[PDB]
Amino acid sequence: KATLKSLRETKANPAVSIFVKTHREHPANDQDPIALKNQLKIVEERLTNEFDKRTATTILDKIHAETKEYNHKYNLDTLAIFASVDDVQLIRMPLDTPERVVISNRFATRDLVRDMASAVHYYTVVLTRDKARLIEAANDRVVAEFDTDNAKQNNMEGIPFPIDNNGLYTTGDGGSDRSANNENSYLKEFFNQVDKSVQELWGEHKMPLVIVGDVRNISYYKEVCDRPENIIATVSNLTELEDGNAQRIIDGVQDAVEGYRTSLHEAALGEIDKARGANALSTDLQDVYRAAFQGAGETLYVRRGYIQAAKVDEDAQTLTMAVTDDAVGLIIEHVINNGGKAVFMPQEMMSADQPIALVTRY
Amino acid sequence: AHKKAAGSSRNGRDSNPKMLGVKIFGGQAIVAGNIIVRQRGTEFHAGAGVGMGRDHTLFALNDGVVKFATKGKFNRRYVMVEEA
RNA sequence: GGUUGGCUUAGAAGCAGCCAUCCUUUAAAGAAAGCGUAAUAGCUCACUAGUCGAGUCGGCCUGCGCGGAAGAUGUAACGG
RNA sequence: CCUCCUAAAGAGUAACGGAGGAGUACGAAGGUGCGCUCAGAACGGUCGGAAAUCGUUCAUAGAGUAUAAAGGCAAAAGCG
RNA sequence: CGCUCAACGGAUAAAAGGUACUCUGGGGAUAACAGGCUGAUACCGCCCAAGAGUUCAUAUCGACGGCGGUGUUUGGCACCUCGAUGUCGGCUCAUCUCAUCCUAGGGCUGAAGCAGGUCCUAAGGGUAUGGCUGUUCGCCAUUUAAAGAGGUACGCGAGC
RNA sequence: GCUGACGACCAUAGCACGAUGGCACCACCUGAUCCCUUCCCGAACUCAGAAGUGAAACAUCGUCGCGCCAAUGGUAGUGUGGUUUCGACCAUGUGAGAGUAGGUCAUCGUCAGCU
RNA sequence: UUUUUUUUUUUUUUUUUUUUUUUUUUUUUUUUUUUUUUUUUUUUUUUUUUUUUUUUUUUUUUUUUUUUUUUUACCA
RNA sequence: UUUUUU
RNA sequence: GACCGCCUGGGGAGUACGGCCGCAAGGUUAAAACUCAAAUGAAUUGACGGGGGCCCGCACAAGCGGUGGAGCAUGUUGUUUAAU
RNA sequence: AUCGUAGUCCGGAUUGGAGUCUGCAACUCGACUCCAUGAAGUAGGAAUCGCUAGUAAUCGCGGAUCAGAAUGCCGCGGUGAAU
RNA sequence: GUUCACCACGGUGUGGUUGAUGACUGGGGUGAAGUCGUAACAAGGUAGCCGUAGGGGAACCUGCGGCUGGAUC
Repeated sequence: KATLKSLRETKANPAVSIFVKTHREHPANDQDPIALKNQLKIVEERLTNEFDKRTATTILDKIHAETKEYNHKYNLDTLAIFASVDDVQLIRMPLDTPERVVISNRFATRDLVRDMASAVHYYTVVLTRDKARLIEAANDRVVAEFDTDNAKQNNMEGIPFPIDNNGLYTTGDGGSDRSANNENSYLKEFFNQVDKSVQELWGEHKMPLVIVGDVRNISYYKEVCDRPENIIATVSNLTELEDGNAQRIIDGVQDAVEGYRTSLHEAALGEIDKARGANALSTDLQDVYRAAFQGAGETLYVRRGYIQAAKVDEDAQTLTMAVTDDAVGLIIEHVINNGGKAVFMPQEMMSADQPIALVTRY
Repeated sequence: AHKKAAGSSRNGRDSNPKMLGVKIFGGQAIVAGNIIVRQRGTEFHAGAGVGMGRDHTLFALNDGVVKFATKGKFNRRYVMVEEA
């Protein structure tokens, strides 16, 4: 059970979630073993205090049997351990979380939820005066390259990718002269055909696209695009457009992808304001928890690191200030479980005085 | 040539005509040696009064009138030269 | 009126969707043809009774019409 | 140069039209007389099977024809 | 008897190139420009309505498909011109279209207001200056009510 | 009346199923010395014969199960002249294929033999 | 685009003539070594890019596609 | 002649 | 005893920068930050040497018979198991 | 005496059947006996081991443990080298 | 009062010195059971080292001269 679709459904007791700040490079990862030891120390002490020593010992030996072969030279940003009385699942995440221990019925999966909510799937259109390429990219990896062996190009009414610019002027025949200065018009029409192929492929999937290429090529394409509202980013400082591989292109578009995610988080503020005006936004922790538990909330807006402990009972729907170690984690779990959405807004865009908001369904 | 479509498929050959078919039709006068049918195989068979060459050419063995008929158990087309 | 049909779903109460179209007071009233609600609520409809009083309703085919119908010197797409 | 189609039921008929072959082979794979009949399927049978050879029953040819294709082929033009 | 004389009616037994240093005779019989025909492609519009739009096809957008209009991109053709129709851009000077960029009048709106979004009417006026590059364009800086899309031999070299 | 040989014709003549035939004829049949056969085999071909049987084959007869043949009418196409919205339509002349009703268990000639 | 060159074991390379798959490096197991190299013994190992086609039999013969190299893609 | 390392 | 030269932990470093010299290669004069609690000399006892000398042991050499290949016994690994 | 170089009159694993003992109890999982079967194996690659005389090599015989269950262990003698 | 002389402010130009910064780049140091080798210490398996020159992924190798701070002789 290494996935979010299994952690939320393994409802053990006690369910122990341990988070360790790890490092990818040396000697920063030199203190990763010590951090792991300290987190397991507090885990053992709390488990003995809250439960029996036998159930602390079985859990800790199970964690140790899996962490004894851990290589700390291959650590990502966070090491998450999900331990039970019977199973232990440890996963490495490129997300940064604050080191903590959560002992509850369910596994603390708000970091997995945030990582999945930050997911961006997009197209990369790589332009050149000589060719066009199309890549499908998920977050920071290439999904596919759109070459000859693909299903999405089987039944195509346009030129399939990779598209060569075999214009009559490029080969030197066809009925045109260089003294006519038609080259810009030729580039515009070639990019128009490229956009035709892009739209044909996009109609079956409908994801935002990033335009990569020279500034002039991007210009011509933007003026020629049939659906220019779906364009979310343009990068003109990416190198080796014709020979570099898809992973290299996706590596080079990551700054623009992050800027796009930031723009989405900025846009979320307007919807929060609309809910506040319509009287459908709850910002108190008690009200937010009650609405989330009774399934009244459609969107949650957390401040990306707003952990809070409280006394929560699901009988009178009360939340008194400190117990549950992550009351915000419980709110996120209820919102997700009742078919809602969770948005983890950045700190510089959501105030620390009001770090949680809930757009309710009524 | 934008979609890579137009390409090599070389077949511009054909043989010369052979000028086959029926030369003398039914009921016509014919003199011995006159060719009646030029054919590939026995599309028509030589009945009485007409012979067949090595290329299945049907020719008149004697003077008379050309007759076409379907006859025999195979329902074969036969050409005859009747002494009329 | 059973009844918020059962399921599903945060909620699914005639009316997101999936599976039946049953019964009762009936002159009549769909386990509902629409609007509406987060869901209920609410407003209509189908249907029935009353008023009035004579013709009326909806499909099919056929003829001729209407819209669809924006361009560059000047009407400028009956030669006038 | 040959075969089919284009080619409009005699012949012929074009395109940088659509499809394929040839630049050989054979003293028998020629002549004649005589004789014979194929492919497949099912059933039975040592190795032996989906398929070898053997036996039986259906079988106008679904085979063969030195070779491309077309037209032919039981009097076989097929096979000894 | 001796030919891949295979460019197969076989020019000689015997044979490759370059020319922006060029030249002659011809051709609009035949290409490059611009016109014409055409409209595949393009652009614009419309039809259906799966879906997105928290609910809700049709505020807004419109998958799979369908039907047109324009001449307007990329093309196709080779009709005009080879006893010559000067090419791109700039400058100057324009003229028209409307598929309207601003200003004017509206309907709908997921139109509280301020701002918009769409579509209808509307062509009277108006509709930047610069940096880069030969550029048209494009990007960028700073503006503006706005910095429209086009046709005019991609207007205009017997005007530069 | 039946049988055999050779033909016309080439499914309305065929297939399938059932019945009848052994005095002539035919067919199986007997044998393999001889003629002649077998890439082995008297299977077939061949010869010498009549102990048996019409079993098979064959011939005839019966039928409609299959096949095959097949109208009438209409439709499609089409030559000529005209029109056209390029689909077609009109006049005139032709006129299928498929399908339907229906038909079919052939019809003849020469010669020989038994009755 | 076009004309040529080809695509085979883990890799990089040999075939091939219609009747078959190759070295080398690996890889696996042994052995030597205190232990690893090196070294020495054993082994394993190919839809012969794919797809139609011909043949009794095709990696091989035809045809197509697809990667690979090259070489060209000119005149206004 | 050819003995690398820990 | 006279006069002169030089040193002041190991690195960084006889390096950088600036002068001067040089055709050049470079030479010469000559820092700092930073970093480490060492870096060194001589001798001692061992151990080791693809150093030397002397010597022993089935260590080799000289031989005899095996193990490694087969089946089986037994032990171990690995695997498999509820456990092995 | 016989076998006469053969996968055999070599080898005796594996399997089928029938039994005897010990033991409460022989399926997992005993040892022997009998009959039948008759497997690999024809001298063993790289490599590697023991032995200097009553030794190696070979041949049998005892004992401990032990109800039963040695090809192991611990001993005993016989024959008896090569270098 | 005017005028001249001296002169502070302030101005112009052109240099010097020096602080902080700067894409990139050179070496130094620190940090893990990383990769490549094995140059030195024994004659370290080619004695090592000094100057110099050439060469090389890297320790380094090679030539010329010098030293012993070289074992075996």
